[PDB]
Amino acid sequence: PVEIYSLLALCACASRAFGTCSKAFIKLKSLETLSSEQKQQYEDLALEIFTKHTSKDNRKPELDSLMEGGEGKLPTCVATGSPITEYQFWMCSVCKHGVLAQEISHYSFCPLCHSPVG
Amino acid sequence: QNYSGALETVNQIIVNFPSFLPAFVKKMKLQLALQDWDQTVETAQRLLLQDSQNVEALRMQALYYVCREGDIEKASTKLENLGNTLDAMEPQNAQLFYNITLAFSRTCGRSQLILQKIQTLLERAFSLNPQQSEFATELGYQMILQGRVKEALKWYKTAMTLDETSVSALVGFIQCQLIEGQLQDADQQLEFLNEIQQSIGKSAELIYLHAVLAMKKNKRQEEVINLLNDVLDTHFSQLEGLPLGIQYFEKLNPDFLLEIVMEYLSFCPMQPASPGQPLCPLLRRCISVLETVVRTVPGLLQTVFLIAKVKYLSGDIEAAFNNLQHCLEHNPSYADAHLLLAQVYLSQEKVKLCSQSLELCLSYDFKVRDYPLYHLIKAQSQKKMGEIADAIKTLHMAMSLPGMKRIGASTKSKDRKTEVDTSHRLSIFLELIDVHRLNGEQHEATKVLQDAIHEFSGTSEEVRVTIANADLALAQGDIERALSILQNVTAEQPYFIEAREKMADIYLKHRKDKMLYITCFREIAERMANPRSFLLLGDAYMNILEPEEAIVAYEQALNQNPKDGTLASKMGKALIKTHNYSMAITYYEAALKTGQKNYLCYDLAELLLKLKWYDKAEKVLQHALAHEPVNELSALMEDGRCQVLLAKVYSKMEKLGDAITALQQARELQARVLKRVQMEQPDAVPAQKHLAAEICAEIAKHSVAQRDYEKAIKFYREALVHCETDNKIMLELARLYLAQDDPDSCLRQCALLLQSDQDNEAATMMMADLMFRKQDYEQAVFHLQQLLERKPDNYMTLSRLIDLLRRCGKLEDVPRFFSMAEKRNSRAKLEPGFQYCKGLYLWYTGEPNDALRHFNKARKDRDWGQNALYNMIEICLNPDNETVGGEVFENLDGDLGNSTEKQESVQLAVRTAEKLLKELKPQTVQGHVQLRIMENYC
Repeated sequence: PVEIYSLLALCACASRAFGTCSKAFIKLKSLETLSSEQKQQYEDLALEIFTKHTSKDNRKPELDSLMEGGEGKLPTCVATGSPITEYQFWMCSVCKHGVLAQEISHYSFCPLCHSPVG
Repeated sequence: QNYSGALETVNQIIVNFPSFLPAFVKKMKLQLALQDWDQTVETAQRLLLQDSQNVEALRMQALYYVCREGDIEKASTKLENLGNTLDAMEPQNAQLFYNITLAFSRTCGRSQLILQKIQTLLERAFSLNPQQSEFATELGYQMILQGRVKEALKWYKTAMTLDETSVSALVGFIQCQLIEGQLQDADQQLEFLNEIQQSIGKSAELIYLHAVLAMKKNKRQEEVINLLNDVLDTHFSQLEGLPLGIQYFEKLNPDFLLEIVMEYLSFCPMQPASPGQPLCPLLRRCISVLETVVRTVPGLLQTVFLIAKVKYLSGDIEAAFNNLQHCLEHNPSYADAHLLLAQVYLSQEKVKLCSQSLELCLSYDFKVRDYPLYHLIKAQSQKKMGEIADAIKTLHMAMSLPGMKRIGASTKSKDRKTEVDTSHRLSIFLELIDVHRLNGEQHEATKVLQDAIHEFSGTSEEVRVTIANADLALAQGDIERALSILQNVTAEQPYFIEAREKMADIYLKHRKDKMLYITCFREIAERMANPRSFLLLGDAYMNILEPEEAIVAYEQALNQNPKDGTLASKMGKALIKTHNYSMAITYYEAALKTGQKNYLCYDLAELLLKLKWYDKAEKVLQHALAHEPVNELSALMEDGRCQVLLAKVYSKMEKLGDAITALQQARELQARVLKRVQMEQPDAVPAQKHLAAEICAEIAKHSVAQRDYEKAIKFYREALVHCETDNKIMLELARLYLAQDDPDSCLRQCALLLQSDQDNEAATMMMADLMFRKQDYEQAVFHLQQLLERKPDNYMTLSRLIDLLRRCGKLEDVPRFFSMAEKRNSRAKLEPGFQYCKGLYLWYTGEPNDALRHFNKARKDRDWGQNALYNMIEICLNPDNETVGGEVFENLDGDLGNSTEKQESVQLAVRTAEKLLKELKPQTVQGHVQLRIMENYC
């Protein structure tokens, strides 16, 4: 979780999604593998961001609308890391992941498995 | 009510007439009515020093040990001496023996050695009058209290044959029948007494035996609770208008009230949750009952153990601990205080101290083995230690006791009998199911679960058995068996909150579905809106990372239970995580204005401090200290911590003299804490000594900042006199023995610190510097080399060793220690402390450009980069390392030194060393001075 929520907190902060950054910092500080020192260091950075801007989203991601799972999930495109909104779309004959019909045109080999595209 | 004017006139009486006994007996009886057991003992003793045969003062001393101290040895020896004065004064007066035995039996707290002395006094009354049924009834009662139900039955049956009209005997016989499970006889005989009751007037005892029969028949809990409410409300109606004389103890019947409390506690929670849960009015009745027994006879220590237990079950674990410490300083051998102290330590996850308090409990009383709650708490401790097989043994030892199962004639259990709490009986079954489950004995867990389903059938606690079936189903992988059981708990049923939390948790774990989790939690909010369910809903939303709905949940709680500081602090956390700082601040201010717990001053202060509003924190903590200081042991320690915290803030205000005055005021309060803690709470002594040490350490720090290093040595010596072996205090007095030129006492504190922890880097490096000052350079090197062989990635020890090797002229030894860091940590090369250590090396080998390159890679780091920057400035000022203006060599080098190429490139390095100095942000006046000096070197 350290790598995930560090990278998420970083991208959320750079995006000015400081509430999504706050989510990632709460998730980080909860980790039982961390020392009180590390928990405090993450809190110091979170409070620095929160005091200098806010602990709320100035710009909002909305992907949690899938990640709550109740409505189910759209397949995440292996070319872009975003959900496929297309009704029907390309899928890799090897790994069977979907790709957006525009974005797959950029590749000779599947972005996930590096098998030739087909 | 002019007690000071009365005391002055009484002192004038005792001065004019030192022998005049009536004044002292009146003063003693008044002091008991004033609850002043200390001066009641002084007056009883001063009276006994003038009239050693005074039956009332001997009775008052025997009562003191039964009714404040709970001291079995002092109580039994004062009862012996009281009896010997009856042998001296009217030995034939069987009524006086009987009166004494009623008072001491109704107050005894079920102590065997007190009850044996009382029984011999009542047996002497019975040998003087064998015809007296009532003497045989109170022998019957004292045999219930000793667990000798067979002898109680003989003494009540003989009281009935001595007087068939002794309803006292029949009530006691029915109580024996109910303990024996002879329910059909108890029922018929209670109906017979309910017809006769109109000739007697209403008795709380007959309503209580109806409540006990209703409980044993498994009747609805609200009906049993309503009967117990009528028992209390009828019982108190007898006591109206009475003075606090010894007769009040017989009429109050402490022993009977504590049984009533223990079955209210069968319907109460089993967990130390904070206030705001629909069960809590039952604990509120328990507080009122126990408070009457504390107004009168608290040394029936089972009373104050039950107040500590009720405080614990209402979430005040500090008040529970203080009340237990108080019990243990009235009698250190008091086993039940150690039994609840095991539940205090169990709730704190202090499993070792839970086991030690269980072993203390047993060491003081082996008859603790006769209670199922003992075996449950030892099984809980064993289970948390992983001693699963021994937890099976102790739970079987629990189930061996009488009343732990529904059983007929010819019982396998044959020990002395007890009135087992249905919530304990449940818990011992449920934890045997869990301990078999943890042992892999799924069939035995399922078999004992079917026995629990049979045992607790038709009770509210049966829903906890269905939730335990769902828990066993999850361990068995029957997730749909768990969910279907939990779904079969609905809005009209008890325990629906835990059932829906379990449904939520299952859907998040196994189906990965946050919406099924959230809809289960919104079902909790819709069906069972209360402050605890709304608090738990808040915490659920925090685990889900949705703090806005968590704050709605904490609002839905806190508008209903504004007294809960734990909820106000959890509210504060979520509001801080959501930039609602004014709401957090104003909730903490409202909690402080309503006088709530110790840490709320720290929550508000550390918030305002992290928001850099150090002045607001200063004014808040001063306002939190604007009262006249309260003399309660809690309030003294609270104000001591508020003063310490105000001194921590005054440090950032530069108000260091006020910080010393606040710390001395904390030291004054902390001395008043220690001088009570040593007499009423001795288990807190190391923590309270450490807080006194830390106060003295901070006084010493402020005196260092005032350049009074002699006060710094003094107040760190005081910090050692409080705590000789605190790592920071040892290190700081070592620093001051160093700073005031005592390298030997510095080496003593280093050696002691290294003996207490060998891996203390500061002590090793300080000792190595002292070896270097003593010219033991080989030891200085070797101790840093040993520390690097323990800790290869240590840029402080490495950079210290590099300068030792520079000053020795042995730079060739260094590369080993870079390789050791690289071998441990392949990323060490990327770290600013490695880059600083490497930059230092190249400046000494002779490569100023490579030194600059490696310093530059470190230069922004808060320690290593700050120290790298100074060495970049050294090179940028003076890259040839010359005597600036030295005539032996600045008259030379002219073929380069007269060139614009050397001049302009060097002067650019000078004029940009000013920019490296603009990167050296100072944090001290010494930092500003050294910065200003090096700008002036540019």
